[PDB]
Amino acid sequence: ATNKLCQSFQTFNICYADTGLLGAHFVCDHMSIDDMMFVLQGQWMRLCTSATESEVLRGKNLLRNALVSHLDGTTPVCEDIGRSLLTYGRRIPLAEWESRIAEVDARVVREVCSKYFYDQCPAVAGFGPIEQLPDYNRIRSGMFWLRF
Amino acid sequence: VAKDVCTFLRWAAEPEHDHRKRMGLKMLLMMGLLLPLVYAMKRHKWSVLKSRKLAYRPP
Repeated sequence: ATNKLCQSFQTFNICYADTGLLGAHFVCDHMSIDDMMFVLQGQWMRLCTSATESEVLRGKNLLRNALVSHLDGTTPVCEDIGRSLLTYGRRIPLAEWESRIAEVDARVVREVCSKYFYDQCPAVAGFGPIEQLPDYNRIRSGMFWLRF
Repeated sequence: VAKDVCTFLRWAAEPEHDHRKRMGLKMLLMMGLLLPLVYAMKRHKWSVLKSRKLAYRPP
């Protein structure tokens, strides 16, 4: 926001059966792609190596709030029933989600993130004025820190 | 007598001879190790580019 790096971004975690896509999408100025990548990958590394209790508490609280208010009215609830039965084999009640969320502390976020993010080869897709979009080797080297 | 004195005069002119050659062997071996390793590191990094395919897709 302060440096006007991007116009937008989101983290995602797309789930499929035995696999998925965990990362982020961003839309930015043609001169900002390298900087966006650097800050984004920097965040991945910081969570892997050194996530704090209070910020994980914030993340927990976001997620608690996210899935409690998404299931508002009959359509989203109907869909949650429909798809949960396909994917999990059951509807997972909100009380169970809460138990899984309370279980997560700073130590967990580190260990879990390090599994999927740290020193792992990503998939990159770029479209548009992508002259700046970092070289794959530079992106891949951006998946570790020389300290931890 | 000539063979011996020459061997001495060789050492006179070049005392380093034996050390020099000891270093030579150790250099040849380390280079034997490091050159293909550094060459492998090279091909590894460059493999992103060696593999790549291009496609031209005008509207």
